[PDB]
Amino acid sequence: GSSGSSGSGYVIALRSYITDNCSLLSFHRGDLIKLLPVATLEPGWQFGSAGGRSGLFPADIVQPAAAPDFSFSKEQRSGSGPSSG
Repeated sequence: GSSGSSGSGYVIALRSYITDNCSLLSFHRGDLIKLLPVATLEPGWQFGSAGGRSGLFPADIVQPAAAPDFSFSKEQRSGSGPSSG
């Protein structure tokens, strides 16, 4: 039963994670890591791309960030104006 009609997933690197392997991912502080579609992952490990290379980076050095894309949507209504505190 799917509920989340829309789907998003963009995280930014908080610190530089230099790696000397292929399996892992190498990126610097700020390099946004696009969350790629994966079947199953581990409790703490993440899977995505940071431009051209793909690897597994820790979810303890990255933070979530709004998506660079914007999907049109109804114009929410502004605060009517509550009288009673």
